[PDB]
Amino acid sequence: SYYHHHHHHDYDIPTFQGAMGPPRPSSGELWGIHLMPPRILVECLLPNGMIVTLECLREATLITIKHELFKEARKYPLHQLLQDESSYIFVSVTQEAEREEFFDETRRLCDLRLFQPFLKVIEPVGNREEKILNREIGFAIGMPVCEFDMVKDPEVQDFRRNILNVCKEAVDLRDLNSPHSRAMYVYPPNVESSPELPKHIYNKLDKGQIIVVIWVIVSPNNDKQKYTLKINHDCVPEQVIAEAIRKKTRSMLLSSEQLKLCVLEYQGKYILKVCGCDEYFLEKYPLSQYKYIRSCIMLGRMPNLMLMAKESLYSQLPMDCFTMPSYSNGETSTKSLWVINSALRIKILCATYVNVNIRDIDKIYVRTGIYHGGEPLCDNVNTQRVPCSNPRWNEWLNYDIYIPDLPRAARLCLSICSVEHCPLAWGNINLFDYTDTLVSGKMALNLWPVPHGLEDLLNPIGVTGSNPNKETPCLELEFDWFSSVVKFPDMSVIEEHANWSVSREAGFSYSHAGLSNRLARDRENDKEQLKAISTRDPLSEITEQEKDFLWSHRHYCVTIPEILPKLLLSVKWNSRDEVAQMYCLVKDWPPIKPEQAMELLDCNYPDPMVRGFAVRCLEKYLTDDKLSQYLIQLVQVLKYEQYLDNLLVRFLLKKALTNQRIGHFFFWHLKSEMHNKTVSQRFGLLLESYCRACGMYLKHLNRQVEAMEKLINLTDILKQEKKDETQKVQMKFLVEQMRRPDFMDALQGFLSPLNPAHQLGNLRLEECRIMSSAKRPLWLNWENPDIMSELLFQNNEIIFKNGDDLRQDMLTLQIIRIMENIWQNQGLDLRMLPYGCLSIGDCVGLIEVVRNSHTIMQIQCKGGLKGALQFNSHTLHQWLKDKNKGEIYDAAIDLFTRSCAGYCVATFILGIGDRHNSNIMVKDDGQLFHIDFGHFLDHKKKKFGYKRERVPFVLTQDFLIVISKGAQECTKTREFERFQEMCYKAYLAIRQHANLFINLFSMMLGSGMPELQSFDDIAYIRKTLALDKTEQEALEYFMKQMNDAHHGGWTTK
Amino acid sequence: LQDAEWSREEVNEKLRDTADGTFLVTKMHGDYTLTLRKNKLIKIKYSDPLTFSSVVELINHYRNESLAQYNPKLDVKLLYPVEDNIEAVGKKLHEYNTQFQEKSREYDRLYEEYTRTSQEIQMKRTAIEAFNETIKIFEEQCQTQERYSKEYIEKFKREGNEKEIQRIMHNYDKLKSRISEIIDSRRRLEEDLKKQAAEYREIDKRMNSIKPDLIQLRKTRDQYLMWLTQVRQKKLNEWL
Ligand SMILES: O=c1[nH]c(=O)c2nccnc2[nH]1
Ligand SMILES: Cc1cccc(N)n1
Ligand SMILES: Cc1cccc(N)n1
Repeated sequence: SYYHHHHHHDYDIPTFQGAMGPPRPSSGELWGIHLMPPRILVECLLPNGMIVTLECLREATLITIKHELFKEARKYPLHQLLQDESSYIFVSVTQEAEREEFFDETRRLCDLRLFQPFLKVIEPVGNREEKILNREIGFAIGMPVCEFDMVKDPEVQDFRRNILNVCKEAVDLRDLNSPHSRAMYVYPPNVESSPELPKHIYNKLDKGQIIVVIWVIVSPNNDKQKYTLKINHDCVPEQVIAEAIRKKTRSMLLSSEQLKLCVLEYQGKYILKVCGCDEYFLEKYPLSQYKYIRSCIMLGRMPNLMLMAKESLYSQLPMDCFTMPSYSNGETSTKSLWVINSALRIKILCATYVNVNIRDIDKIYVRTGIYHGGEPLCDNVNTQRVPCSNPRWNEWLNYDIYIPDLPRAARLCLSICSVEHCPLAWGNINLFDYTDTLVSGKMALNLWPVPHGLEDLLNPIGVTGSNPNKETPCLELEFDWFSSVVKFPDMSVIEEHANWSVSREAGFSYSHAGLSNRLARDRENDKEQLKAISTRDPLSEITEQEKDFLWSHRHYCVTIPEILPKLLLSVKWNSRDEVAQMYCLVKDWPPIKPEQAMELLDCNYPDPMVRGFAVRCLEKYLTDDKLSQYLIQLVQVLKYEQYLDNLLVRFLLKKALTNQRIGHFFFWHLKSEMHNKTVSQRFGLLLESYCRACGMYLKHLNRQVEAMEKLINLTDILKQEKKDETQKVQMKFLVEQMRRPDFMDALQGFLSPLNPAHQLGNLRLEECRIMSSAKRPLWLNWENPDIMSELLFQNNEIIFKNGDDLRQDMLTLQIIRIMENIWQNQGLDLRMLPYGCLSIGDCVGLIEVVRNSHTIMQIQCKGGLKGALQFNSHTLHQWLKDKNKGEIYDAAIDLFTRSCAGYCVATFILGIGDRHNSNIMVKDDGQLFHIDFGHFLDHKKKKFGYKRERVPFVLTQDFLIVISKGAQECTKTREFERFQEMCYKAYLAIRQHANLFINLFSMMLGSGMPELQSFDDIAYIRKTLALDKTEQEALEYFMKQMNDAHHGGWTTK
Repeated sequence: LQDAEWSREEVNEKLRDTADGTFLVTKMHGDYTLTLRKNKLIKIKYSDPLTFSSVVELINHYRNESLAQYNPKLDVKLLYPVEDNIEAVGKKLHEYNTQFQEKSREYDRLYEEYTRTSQEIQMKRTAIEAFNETIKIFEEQCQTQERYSKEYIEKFKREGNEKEIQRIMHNYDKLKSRISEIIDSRRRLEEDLKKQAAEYREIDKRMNSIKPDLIQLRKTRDQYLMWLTQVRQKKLNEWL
């Protein structure tokens, strides 16, 4: 009577990953096995033709092996035919399938990636051994460099040779004022954007002074000496270096004048370091403007700098030593596109590899359309012919658009479909190639499958190009041939036709000038309606009235540069007359603010002139600070570019080669996506250029790259053979493995990918351990090997988690980090803790460990009475008092109340995963911060959803009590009146920057993140912010929203 | 006029995946907004040709006629104007919505198998290339020795003839039988490559049969949830 005795006959518990809830797989140290056996037999192929088979240890170096091989070769026949061991090198077939020559003989058998365990002996061919250290580049990249050399495509081979332009330019900037500018590349100044200080930071200074501590070392280099200055906040490093030397070298045996002489000689030989990490203060900025200082102000800390001899810094730097690689037109005055007098017609031919149930589906056809982001003609299909079985339409499809009216950035978007409408595969092609040449002939387009979120019929946002995956639907087709390669107009030609279309525009009848897209006004009310349009966000989609209204007035729209995004989307790109005019505006349109200009690199602006202007904006306004804040979005936005070689790619590559802190995250963001075939080609070639030009950092990256690979392999085994073993058993395997010499080599001496400022020295394995989570993350711990470890942190520790897709967290943390800077630099102190997170592969990454923080659950478990009845509402409050006592308590509650307000707003806005006691965290000092955000923009609204507008952080009693300093009926205090007013002032602040947050999310559609498939995903953040409404309504909306989830509290302003 | 049936976001989630022609209809900005999908938004006596006295008057005229004569490039008409037991329709919502969510996970599970199988396949293909290249080196090695070995015979012969040439032939036999193992090892992958390639196709197949059900199961669930909301916003979540 529970189930009405209704049997489920299909069901059977034996034979899902629902039981113990992943992403995989990979081959490690040898083919089909994760870690090679500790003692292994390796077949050594000699030049005398003999196979002698050595038992080597897993860990053995190639020097050690060679030395033993030629000992064991004396025992085998034809020994007299062998040279000295010194006149030979090793080679073998690797897991990437290439025959890599083994030059660095200090390398170990396990680290070679060998496929089958065998080694051939040879005399080293290709006498430039220097040149065959492209393996370095190929190891850094993840695919071998030779894999590009055998690629047919001219674009790819032209990208490789052309982009060297940029590489040479940047290396010239580096060796300009050497050694200074070489140090300036490596250790750029880590510096807040504004020198101007927020009022609340200032008031921790007593009229703008800080107490600093300059450190020095003298003899031999053991003892150190504090020199505790008290200098103006906006005095520069050179002034701080003087005053430290002044005090260092005052004496009873040195007169007033004698000091000043001894200052001037000594002063310029030193520069300022940060004690405990490789940061430096190498240029004229206010001390406050460096990040490290400003933290030391906010955290109530005394900066610990170090005086460092310039020749001990310029000792530690190397030579940049760039080298040009071993890889070092037009038919006629060909037939210009504007001559080609015809409509568009494309011939569909046949799909081959279509996988469909004949039982389920009736009929299948090819859908088609032309696009520019949005579409320049009426969509069409071909008839429902030869359905299922063989699919073969020999039709010319007929598109109502003239061939001269195709814009430079025009694209065919097609999709095989089922009838009941429902897509099977999809693929998109650019109607022009990278040499401006209109596509004519026969193409072999291999197709992509429909993703999760896209249930739509065609997918125009999807990537241009064929699928690299062969065994998929290959729909071949034919384009119309016009007895000549048809090339796109010059700008010299587009300009003239614009100057004609405008000079023509001046002479029509006014009788005719009422067609609702042409201006004669030369009104006061209109000019207010235009800047009204300008202020609205990207997703407030424009009407046909507003479009034509904008398009007519386009020349007045120069007064309001910031309108441009709206204007561009108002041009009819199917009208070359219009487009040629627009081209002339953009040529000399007033450059704009990057936050607005970044919209122009999203998928709704795919024209090259537009995107050029947008890069032009970044060349002017965007600073090396603001670039690395938005880098993620700019690396993402490359995917929407038509061709490999373009202005944005050349902008970013240079900046990366100009600044080794951008360079670092630029590598890892690309290298992250290298598993993804949509971008394997593009990002490989780009990463080849960086890795060829970036100087000695290639060797630093190779060590990071080698370390991450060791940990991928280690966890891969923990997650597969050592599942169904107790932690005790697992840890005893993890400890066993990390003590091996290859691991100790590979995992000890290198830089944190999370922040290469911090070095990572030896591994303290006693603090190294696996967490509880069934993803099997590693808690890794390293000795900070800085001279001044003790002044910053003796131990460094970060979490390596093979198993989760970090890049949602990565982005929500980014978004928080931005909201904080927006709030704070606009004078109001809420304190978010956007901890660090870095995706370095396919669901592999690194998370910063914030020390002295705890899940509320722990707070309540520790401070929870025995004889388990119920946890107390106060035991957070009691735990936090137990930490902060005196006037210290009063300021700890301020921190909780300042962080907790900001984390309420961001969370509510971003719609992130439901907050609860195991993903909220409080620190000893009393700050609250969220962790493990899951899905951001309300992505569990795919199941139902519909006007949910969720409050994820709901302030239970626990949190309320602590905000209200231990009272009862916390709801009704001033403590809470303050809190409420923070939440309102925070909410409204983000709402006036809501263009940015939309825009950032817009640029992220490129990444294959389930949570961002299409613009209406993003649109959640409009409702959440109430951008359609007026701001007082937005305020009351937010109150209403926060009041219902809490049940009473919020109704007065 | 109010019962003529007529924010931005929910209009698009009802105009999502409809045909070429489907439509519907700050006050200090404008009054009413026609959202024709070709999404083209058109503002609204009710621009110059204002003689249409109502919100229902203005929409009937362009149901018959196209919008090319009004604004040049809009050659598209307004062609598609898209159980009394209130509890039992709400029960059906949960049922279809469980069936949708249940059908989605089967679709999401397969997408991973597809994508793993893509990777595992191509990992096999690269291994094959590697095997082939590995063999080429051993085929070259069994060649390389035939030059130097049978040159040694002719240098002397008499000097430990079978004493030397046995231990040269032994090596040569180990060289070739090892090649036999590798070639056998390559084949054994290629057979599994097609077994993978077979399974791969079967995932593709089953995805494409699950998709049209998924869309129609979703589309019903929308209209079921529409008919209910013709308020009770918060009771929906228990079913849903
Ligand atoms: O015609 C093309 N063939 C390709 O293989 C290709 N691959 C990547 C990007 N575009 C491409 N375009
Ligand atoms: C003989 C050959 C051709 C192409 C690629 C490779 N690895 N080998
Ligand atoms: C839904 C839609 C249509 C046309 C352009 C854009 N950006 N979006």
